[PDB]
Amino acid sequence: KLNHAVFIVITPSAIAEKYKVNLSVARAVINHLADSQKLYT
Amino acid sequence: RLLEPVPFVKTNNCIKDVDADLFIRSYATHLKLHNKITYPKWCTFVKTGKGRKLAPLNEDWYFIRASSILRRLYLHPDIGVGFLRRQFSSKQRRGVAPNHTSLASGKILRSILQQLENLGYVEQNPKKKGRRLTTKGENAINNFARYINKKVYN
Amino acid sequence: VHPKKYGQGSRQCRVCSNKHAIIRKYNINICRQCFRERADIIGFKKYR
Amino acid sequence: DIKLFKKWSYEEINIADLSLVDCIAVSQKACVYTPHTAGRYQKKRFRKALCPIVERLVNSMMMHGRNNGKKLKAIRIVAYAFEIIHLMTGENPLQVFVNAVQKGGPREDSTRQAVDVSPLRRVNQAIYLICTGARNAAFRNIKSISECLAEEIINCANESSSSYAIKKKDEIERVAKANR
Amino acid sequence: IALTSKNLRAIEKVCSDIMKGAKEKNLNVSGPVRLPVKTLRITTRKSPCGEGTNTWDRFELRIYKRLIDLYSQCEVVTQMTSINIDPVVEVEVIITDS
Amino acid sequence: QHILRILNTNVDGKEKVIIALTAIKGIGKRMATVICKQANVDPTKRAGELTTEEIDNIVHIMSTPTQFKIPDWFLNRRKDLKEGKNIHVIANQLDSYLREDLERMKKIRLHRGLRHHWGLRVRGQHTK
Amino acid sequence: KRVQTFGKKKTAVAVATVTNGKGLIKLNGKNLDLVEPYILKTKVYEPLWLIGSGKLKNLDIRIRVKGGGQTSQIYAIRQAIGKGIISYYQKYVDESTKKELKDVLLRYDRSLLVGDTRRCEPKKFGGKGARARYQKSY
RNA sequence: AAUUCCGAUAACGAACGAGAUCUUAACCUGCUAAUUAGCGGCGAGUACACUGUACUUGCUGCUUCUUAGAGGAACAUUGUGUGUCUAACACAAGGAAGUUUAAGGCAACAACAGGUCUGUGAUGUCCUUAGAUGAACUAGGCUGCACGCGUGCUACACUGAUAUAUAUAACGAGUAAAAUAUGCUUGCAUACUUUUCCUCCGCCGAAAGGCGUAGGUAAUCUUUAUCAAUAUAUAUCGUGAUGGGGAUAGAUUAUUGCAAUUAUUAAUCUUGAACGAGGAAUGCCUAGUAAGCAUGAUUCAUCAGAUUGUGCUAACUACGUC
Repeated sequence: KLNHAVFIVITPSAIAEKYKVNLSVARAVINHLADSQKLYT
Repeated sequence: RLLEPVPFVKTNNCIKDVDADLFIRSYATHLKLHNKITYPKWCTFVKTGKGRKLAPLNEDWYFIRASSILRRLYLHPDIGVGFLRRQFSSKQRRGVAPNHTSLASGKILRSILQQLENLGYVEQNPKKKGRRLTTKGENAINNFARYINKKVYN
Repeated sequence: VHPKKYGQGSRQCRVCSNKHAIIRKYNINICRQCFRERADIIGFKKYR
Repeated sequence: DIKLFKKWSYEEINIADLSLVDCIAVSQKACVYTPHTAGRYQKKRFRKALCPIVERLVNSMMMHGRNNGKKLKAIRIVAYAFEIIHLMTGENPLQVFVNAVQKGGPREDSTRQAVDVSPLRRVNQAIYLICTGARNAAFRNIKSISECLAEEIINCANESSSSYAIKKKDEIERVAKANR
Repeated sequence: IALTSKNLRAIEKVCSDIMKGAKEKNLNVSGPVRLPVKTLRITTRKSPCGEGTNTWDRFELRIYKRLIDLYSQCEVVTQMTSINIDPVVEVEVIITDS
Repeated sequence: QHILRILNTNVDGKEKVIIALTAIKGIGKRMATVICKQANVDPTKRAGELTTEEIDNIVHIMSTPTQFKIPDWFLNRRKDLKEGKNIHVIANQLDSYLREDLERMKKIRLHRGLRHHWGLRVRGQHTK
Repeated sequence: KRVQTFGKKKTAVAVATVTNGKGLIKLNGKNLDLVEPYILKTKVYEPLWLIGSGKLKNLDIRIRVKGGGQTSQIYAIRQAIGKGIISYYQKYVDESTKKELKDVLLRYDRSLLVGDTRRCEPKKFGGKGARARYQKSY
């Protein structure tokens, strides 16, 4: 069951693991951090 | 990503010398920006084809459809509406019944083709049976293709 | 009488007058059992 | 000279149980830039040895129900899995794979009195165990397959109970030891 | 002339005979044009009735078409062809000025 | 914020707005999507960022949607054979109308009504 | 001058035209990179990497691919480039050099030189598959 | 592989079957051939470079590739092991090909009271024949449903769904009724047109679909240097019976037909059931197969979840034992 939320390795799973976030929110964090699967920075 | 090292000599003289998607997205974006071709308003309430069985759900798609059609016209120089309907066909889950491919909606296609034709990009003729590409469009497509190739490459 | 010029009762085997099992491919109009009796002389030979 | 995906060197190995190096057979004529070589592998019994060990891993990984024949996605998953491996731990991925096969294979088993496991069979069983472990992990489980495959390869290479393959090998080896 | 048949060997015999016949008289033929073979295939259930295993046999009627375009007076080439054919070979007119 | 209850439950709030909108009626999704675009609540956001005014606008659009650009064919509950002509009638009213139609069928009598009253499917499943 | 040859894997056919030029390579009207799957891309670049970049710099290559699906086309292209390079050196360049080149290609793989001849086993009645059967039950 | 051979041997010699024959598919003849196939030759432009590349209209040596005729090619060839060292096998090499190259087709003797007179004007006898079991017309029904058993289809999601984009397939298959005018009176009767099959294409239609036209009796037009879907790439969800799942129902406008209600079929909106990988049991399968994904054809006035073909995507595991 979900218990992940809005607010407080660059894979979506790693971000979800570290900060306890849903994977769309994990993606949102990745996009913020940076500034299907593909080559990494 | 888009750039990779190459072991042969590229030409960069045509749409045939550049990948479909980058050319298509940029041309679609440019077309909307310029405002040459309309949305049109009724087009937001309908689907691309019956294999979708859902809203198109992506906003800027009409310009993309036009952009792909225009590219297809350079690729294949004489075609009509049926070719487009067949091109944009995909699979339809019929619920319990098996899948079949199902043709794209012909009004939206017919309208795009007509708007391009009005703007001098494409041309209905008897010498070559259907729609072909025509000269203002041919020059523009070729030139825009060069402009993109240089801009992307370095 | 009230025939129809379409559907199952409209047609029948050229040789035997059975209404069932008729080959209409290539417009043969023969039922398959009858077709097996004739299949060599018509030219529809077996091979593979 | 030649390199896997342009990324992994393949000029270095450890010697394993010696048998396994002969079987897995990473060498110049078995090297190729990418997985996907569909040459005749069912010519005779031994022929599986000549089939590249990476090629074998992709073929096994592609296997299961809905995912059958979708070989390019399976290849994509292994390429990403090696890239994940390279970042997550300090070694060359090609080496990590060699370590996983060297640890991973079960060496003894029972049909009626345990008997020794042949080395070609041991390699196949290890590859199967690694992929089956990845599959068991993957289903409904949120974490992506490339990462899940990567976790099995590193854990097997390490030797751990966070690998299915080592656990299964332990189970096989114990039952055989106990029976016999 | 255009030659259509369901006998390969008969068509072949006709082909050689008109080829020899023409070449005596120096006539212009454009060398035997073999058209793609068309087969009429019928896929037939065995047994007139259902019982026993479902067993099918696949029938093939293979038709041969061959083509020669020719510049000459019609009458001699058709007369040479028509007398030399076996009736299993169906002959159709084709003619050119070069 | 999050955890809203509208006409019916809509507790969606980490969830995307459009799917949250589906959770009433318009689970067919097209109706919900066109209403969302016409209302002009934006699909991008999560449902905990809905404005109350935007929700009211959605009710306004949903109410008789012929007057926007939403097509008559696209609209549900069309001819509804009577002297009048109708529109999609939403939620418990929609259920009430469906129930009403079944009640009318039982009085009217023909085979579909009779099968329905009996408890037997419309097209047949082939119960053999 | 020019030589023309082919490659054939499954129902694909890829014609290779090897002419005097500069190192320009097209696939129908379109440049060589534009074939899509990145993994199988490397397979078609593979003969260029085995032979270095100098040998193609004297020659322009044109390719026409018809028939077969995705995997089949890639192998047919790979095969056709092989057959093309070696055949051009036998008519025009030098037989010893060609033999050396052929040795390099053969030493890597025979699949490049001569296509795999596997093709379909026909469907046979009594089941959807080629050999597979309907489920029997008692 | 084989009462296949060898070998032994009161039998020696045979014959049918089997192999063999035949049809495909597999490779080579720079020989045989060019149409409704390609390839160049060459004029001409449109586009870009830069001392060719891309793209369209007109004329016209080459045959590698498209097609299809004839003919070649493997016999276990050579080498190495095992084998009465006999028939032969095993391995390696060579080779387009090495399990008689892969697949089919064909089907001995003797049977079964197996199946079929609901395929037949093949057919015995027995029944029936104007209140017919003949011919024929109208409805109803074969599909109904406390419930039991088969074969398939569709699922149970993230190696996924949803939405855009890109790539790309093979076998094929295609021609006594319709409509306009006149006489009688929209009814009836007659003439004339050119009507039923594939639909390109142009217009109109959300979609279904429509209208207008054009070529095709077909390597020529539908249509094929491209008609599929799994491909793959980029986005959107983010594991939650969830946006999975599409059963079920409700409302529509179309389309075929004399007739669509027991919803023929079609689309459109809405409606959102079981189902968390399946007990006991039991099926199929060894290489371009299995699986997955499609699609052509057969029936067809209309109706594929069927059958039969055909491809694409290309695994696992041996390679044996009773």
